[PDB]
Amino acid sequence: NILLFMGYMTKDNLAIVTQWCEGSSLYKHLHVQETKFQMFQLIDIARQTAQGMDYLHAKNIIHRDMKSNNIFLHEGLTVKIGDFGTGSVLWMAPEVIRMQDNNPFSFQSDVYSYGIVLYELMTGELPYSHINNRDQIIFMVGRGYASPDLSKLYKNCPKAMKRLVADCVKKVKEERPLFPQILSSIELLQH
Amino acid sequence: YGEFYKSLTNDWEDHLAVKHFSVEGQLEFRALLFIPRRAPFDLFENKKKKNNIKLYVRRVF
Amino acid sequence: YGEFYKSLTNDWEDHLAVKHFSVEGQLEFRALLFIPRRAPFDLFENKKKKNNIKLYVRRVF
Amino acid sequence: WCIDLEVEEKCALMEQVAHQTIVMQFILELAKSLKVDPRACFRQFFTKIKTADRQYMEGFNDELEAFK
Repeated sequence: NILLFMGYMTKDNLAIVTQWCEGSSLYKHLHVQETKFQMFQLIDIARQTAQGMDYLHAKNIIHRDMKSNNIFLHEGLTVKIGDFGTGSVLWMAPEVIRMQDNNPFSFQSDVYSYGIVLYELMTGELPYSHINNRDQIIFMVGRGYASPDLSKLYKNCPKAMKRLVADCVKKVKEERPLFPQILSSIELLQH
Repeated sequence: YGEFYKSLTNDWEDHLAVKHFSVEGQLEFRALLFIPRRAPFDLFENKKKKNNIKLYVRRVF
Repeated sequence: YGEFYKSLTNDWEDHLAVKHFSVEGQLEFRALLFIPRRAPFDLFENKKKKNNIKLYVRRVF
Repeated sequence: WCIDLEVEEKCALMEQVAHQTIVMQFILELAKSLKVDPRACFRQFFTKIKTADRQYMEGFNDELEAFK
């Protein structure tokens, strides 16, 4: 009797390999592509950024390299913070741009950079940007002769946020809040 | 049901439907099963060990 | 090594390569690692629990 | 080896060994068909031919006479 045909007993493989988006950095969507977010959404991004920053500090990690181009958006506007990204100066604190001491990194340094990020989120426009001279930035920021222009902020910016920006960029490190305070303020501010 | 669900999931929207029942017998359990309004982004993707049903005994996780 | 590896894995063919090593200090252990000559027919299946490395203490599983 | 069974009309032994025979033909044909070593088959493959419509051995119950 015959060599009969076999309808082959097939197998269906439904395994997955993950894919990830190289999304725009905040810097890119804010200053290059200049896309726009609703005020609520801008707050959601700031909130997630703070929530990540607090977790780093809890683990005793000082981020230091905090730039809006080092923060990335993903689907659902998930914020991913990393080391993955002028800007050599702009986001750093007045003592750090000065190299006033030996790498005086602290949580407040990260706070300063955070405050700068909040400022650009709340303007769509870089701080000090009526001026662009390199030595003038080192002079005027380092010696305390200019704040960022909080007069440039969105009209829809909650007053509490205007204060938060101002607070996070207060000149003295002893004067600015830590993330637990910042985040608490943001959640209260958002509700 | 909607407030309980928002607390349990941390969702910002309400649920789509819920089944609530008791099994009587030598096994006694209550259960709530909710269907969310949108599939999560990672419904398939995060491979490791959670289909989101928590088991409690005498109300202790 | 060949007879052991057949006995460890139920393979009918030898290993391609084997590495024997040990480590000392606070954490002490010895180990054997084998690269098989063929990919297992179902190596990548996501429905099967892997037996591939076994951990023994003082020679009990 | 079954030639004595055909000569002696030993139907029950021809019938039980037909099961072993179709299994040998299944695993060897499968190995040919897949370009693999016959030793690389598994009892999951026997479970796979247990799914849906199972077997064709109802004709091999005649092979034991039809092969004489």
